[PDB]
Amino acid sequence: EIEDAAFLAREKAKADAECYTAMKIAEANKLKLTPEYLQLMKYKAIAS
Amino acid sequence: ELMEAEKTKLLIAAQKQKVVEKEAETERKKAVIEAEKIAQVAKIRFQQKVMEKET
Repeated sequence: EIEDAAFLAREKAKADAECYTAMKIAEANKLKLTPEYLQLMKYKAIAS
Repeated sequence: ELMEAEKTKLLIAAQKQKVVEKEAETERKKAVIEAEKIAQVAKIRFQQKVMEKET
């Protein structure tokens, strides 16, 4: 029971930490993901 | 003569029986006390483990 109490709260922190990062990546994506950058990544994805 | 020796040898066994029974009972009591000791020690260890997990 103690371990369940500890683990459940641990996963809330992980969910919050990932949720905050995702919104921050979402905010950056608006400026980063321009047509030119998308084309550049398109052509870089096949170099290997 | 050997026939009569066997007659008394029966009597010796009738008392060695009680001696062996008492020794076995003593061993039983010692083992039970040891088991109770282990039980109490385990109880203390489990309390310590619960405190461990709270911390």
